[PDB]
Amino acid sequence: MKVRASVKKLCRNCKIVKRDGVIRVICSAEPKHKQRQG
Amino acid sequence: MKTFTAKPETVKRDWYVVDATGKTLGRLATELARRLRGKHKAEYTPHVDTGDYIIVLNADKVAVTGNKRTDKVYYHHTGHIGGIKQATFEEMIARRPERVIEIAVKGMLPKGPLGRAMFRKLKVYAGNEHNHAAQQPQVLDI
Amino acid sequence: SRVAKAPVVVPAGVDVKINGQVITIKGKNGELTRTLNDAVEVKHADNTLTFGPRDGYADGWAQAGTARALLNSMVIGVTEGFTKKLQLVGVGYRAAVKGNVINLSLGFSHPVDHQLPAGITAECPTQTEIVLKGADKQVIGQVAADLRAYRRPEPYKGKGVRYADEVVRTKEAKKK
Amino acid sequence: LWIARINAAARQNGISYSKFINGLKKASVEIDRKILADIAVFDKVAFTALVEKAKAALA
Amino acid sequence: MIGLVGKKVGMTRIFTEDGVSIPVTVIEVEANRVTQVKDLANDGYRAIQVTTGAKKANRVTKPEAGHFAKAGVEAGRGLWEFRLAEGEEFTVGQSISVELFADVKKVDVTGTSKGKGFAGTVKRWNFRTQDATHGNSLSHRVPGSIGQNQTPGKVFKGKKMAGQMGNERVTVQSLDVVRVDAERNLLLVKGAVPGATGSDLIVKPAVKA
RNA sequence: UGCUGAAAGCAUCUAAGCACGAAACUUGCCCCGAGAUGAGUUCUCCCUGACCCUUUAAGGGUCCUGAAGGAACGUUGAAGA
RNA sequence: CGAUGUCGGCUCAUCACAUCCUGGGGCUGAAGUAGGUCCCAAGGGUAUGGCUGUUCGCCAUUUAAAGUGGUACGCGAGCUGGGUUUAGAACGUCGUGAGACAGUUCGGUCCCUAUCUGCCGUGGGCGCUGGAGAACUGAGGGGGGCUGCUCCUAGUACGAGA
RNA sequence: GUGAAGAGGGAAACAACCCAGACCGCCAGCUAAGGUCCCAAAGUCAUGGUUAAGUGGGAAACGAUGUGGGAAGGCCCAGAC
Repeated sequence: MKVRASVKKLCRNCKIVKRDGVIRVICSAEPKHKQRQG
Repeated sequence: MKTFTAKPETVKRDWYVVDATGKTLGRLATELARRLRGKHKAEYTPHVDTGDYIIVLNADKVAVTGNKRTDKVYYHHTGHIGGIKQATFEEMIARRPERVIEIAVKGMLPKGPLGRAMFRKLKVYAGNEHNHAAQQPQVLDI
Repeated sequence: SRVAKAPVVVPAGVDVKINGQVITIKGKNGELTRTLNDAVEVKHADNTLTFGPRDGYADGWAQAGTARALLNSMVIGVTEGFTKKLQLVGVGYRAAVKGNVINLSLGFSHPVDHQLPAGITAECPTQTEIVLKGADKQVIGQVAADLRAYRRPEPYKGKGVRYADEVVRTKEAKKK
Repeated sequence: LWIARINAAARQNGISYSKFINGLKKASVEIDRKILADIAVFDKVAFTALVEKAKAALA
Repeated sequence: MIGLVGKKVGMTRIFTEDGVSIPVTVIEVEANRVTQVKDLANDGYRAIQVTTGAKKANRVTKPEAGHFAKAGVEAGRGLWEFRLAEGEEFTVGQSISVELFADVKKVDVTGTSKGKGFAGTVKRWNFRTQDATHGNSLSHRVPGSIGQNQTPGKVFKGKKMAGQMGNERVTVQSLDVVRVDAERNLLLVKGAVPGATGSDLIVKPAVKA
C-alpha cells in the first residue's frame, strides 16, 4: 500500500473516492492494489 | 496644550452588563475593550481609564460554534519538565468560559502599569449566581 | 448545488405542524415524531414543500439540500419505515435481544451490550438478521454502528458483524 | 494626544476622523485646525454642531 | 464517612501458623468529643470537629472558650476536621468511637512521619559516597552534577538536593482491621504506619461495593 | 473506525448534524495552594469616654485610663545552626 | 591567539522523535502463531564480567530494549589525569650536520573567601482596613505514570493437523 | 550606487536594502516610501478583481472530477451527463 501523495492511474479496476480530505482507493479484482492516503 | 485633568477620587462608575448570546470573540473583545479604556463618551484617555464598568455575568454563550471552536492552543509555561500546557478553544471554554474572553480582552488592551489597572476593572463574573441585586447593572448593546 | 432548488410533496393522510417552533409529524407508521428548529426554513403555502435559509441563523442555504434529506426520512419514518441492513454471520456467533436491551456473542470478553436510546425497538428475527425500528434514520444507523464495534469479518473466512452492503469479499488461495 | 477626544466624538456622530476633517477642508477658506478642536471639553454640543456641519459640507 | 483519632501505642508481631510473623500496630482511641458540626452557609457542605483531650481548664482564652461552649471547652491534643457526607444520621449527642469500624475491614491512616529534618544527599536523596581512596578532591558527598553547562543559563525546578525529610502527612493504604473493642475504645491494625511510637494517628474507613 | 448527508441527483468519516478511540491529554489519587494583590469563608471573643484649636464634614492637639488578645518569664522538648 | 581545558574513566542532567522496549493498530508473498514492512506516540524504561590510555573493536552471560540525535557530538569556578599536548631519559629511521621523522615508549601539575541571575529550607513586614482568636475553601502548581514471572478463560479462535 | 566619512522616514529588531541627501528653530502647513481592527497616530473608506482557507501566516519535483475565465469539438432541451 504505502503512505503516498500520488494517486495517478495504476489499475483500471480501482474505485476511487475522496474521504476526510484524502483520496482512498480500493480494487475488487486485481491483487494488492489499495490506497488509504493521497 | 493642557485643557483638562483627571480626579481619581470622584465617583462615576455605574455598571453595565452585556449578553454574550450571538457575540463573536474579536467583536466582544474589541467592543468591550474600547468601552473599558474609554473612547466613546468621556475621553481622557490616554491619561487614565475612563470606563464606567462594563461586565459579563454569563460568559459561555458566545457564538463560536461553526468555525474555529476546534482552534487555538492557549499555551502556558509552568517552569517544569511537563513542557507548555495546550488547550483548544472547545477545552478552554468548557473548564473556565470566562478565560477565553478575559485573554481576548487583555489581547485588546495596552501593557504596563495603566494597562494592568484596566484589567483590574474587567471584573467578569463566574458560577451562574445572582450577586448584582444592589449593583443593578443596566443591559448595554454592542 | 442541485437539490434545494426542487420541491417535495406532502403525502395524503400525513399530518404536520410546521409554521412555528418544533416541527411535529404523524402518519401510518409513526406518531408524535418531533424535531427542534435549525438554520433551514420550509415553505408550506402549497401541497409541495421547498427549503431555504431560516432567518436568525447562519449558512443555512448550503444546508437546505441536507434538511430536505432529513425531512424526507422523517416522513418515511412515519409512513413506511426504513431498510434493514445489519447482520452477524458465522457459526458459534449470535445476537440476543430483550426488546429492549441487546447483546452480541462474538468471541470477546467485552460486554458488547446496548441498553437502546428512547423510542428505539430492536429485533433479531433469524440466526443472522438484526433489525432496528424508530423514526430517526440516523439513530437506527448509529445503534447499528455501536453493534459494529468488534469482530470485523476477514477476507479468509468472512465471520463477524457485517452490513448487507460491502467493499470486501472472501478470496481463497488468492494470487500471488 | 488631542486626537483622543476628537476621533472618539466623530465616531459617535456617524463619520470617520479622516472624512470629518476633510469636510472642514471642503468648506473652503474657513478656519479649522487640530489645536482648535477642543470646544468639546467645555461643552460637547459645540463639537456636535461642527460634526453635523462637516457631514453636510463633505458632499 | 468522616474520620477518627487515637495514639500509636506500638507495634508487636502476632505470629501465624503458615507464616509470616506479621507486625500489628495498636491504636489507643480517645473519646472524640464531636465539638462542632458545620452547616448553615458552610460552602454547601457539612464537616465535624473531633477534639482529642481536655488539656487544662486554667490555660483557656475567651475566643476559644466561646467557640467551644456549644459542647464545653476541652480542645486538647488536636481538633481535626472530617467531611460529613452520606452519613444518614446526625453525629451530635454521643462521642465517636471505634464503632465507626464495627463492619469495615479496610482503612487509610495519615501517619505523620517522625521528623528527620537534618536530611543530606545520602540520608534523603539516596546517593552514594564517592572514592575514599585512589584520588578525589572535595566531591565525596554530592548529588552528582546539578545542571548541564552553558545553554540553560539557570537551575531546574524539582532537583534531588536539599530540603527536609520526615514530618510529611504520609498516608498508608495497605492495612487491615485485626480487632475492634467499642467498650475499651481500642483498635488493632495489620502492618506498619508512619509516625513514632507514642504519636497521634488519623484514620478513616475505606469502602467499595 | 463510523452513523446520518450536501458540494459531485452516484459516491463520500464532514460541509450542517450525531457516535466511538491510545502507555498520550486532563482529572481522581498524594501533597501543596488566596501575594488567587483576581489579597477567599464561617464561627467565636471584646470595646457604648470626654475636652480644646484652626474653624471644619478636613486636619492637629489634650486629658482620662484600657477590653478581647499578644508579648515577657520559666522547666525544657519527640523542635531547631 | 592579554590564554574558549582535549581524548578516555567516574558522577549526574535537559529537549527532540528520524521508536530499541512499553500502548495503539494498517499493508503483506497476513489462514492461525509468526516473520517482512508501515506510522499515531517520547508519558515510563533502555545491563553486567574480562582485554586496552581508551571511544572504535572483540569475547562470555543477562534483557520488555541492550534506540538515534541536539545541547562546544550535554555535566573540569565537576571528580580522575593513563593517551595526546612540558623540562629528563630510551629505542628504530633520514641527513655532512645542528636538526628532522604518516616510526614508538618510561616519569610527568588540574587552582578558586560564592557578588549578581538561579536553586533549597527558614525568619520578618505590608495586605484584605475597629481590634483579636480557632479552623477550613480551591483559581492554580507539583508529585504519580513503563515493566519481569505464573495461572484461569482454553488447547478457545484459525487450522486435518502441526 | 551606498556604508568607509550619512544623520532622518520605512524594512519586527537591520550598515550596506527601500524613501530622501539634514545651515538652526515653528505646542505651523503639504507630501514620499511605508501605513490606517487592537497593541500603536490615521479609511474596519468608495468601487472593481480573486481564492474558500487559519489559505493569507516556511516549502520542491509529484499527484487528485478543488475550481472561475478563454477558443473549438461532441452530446444538448420532440429532450444531454
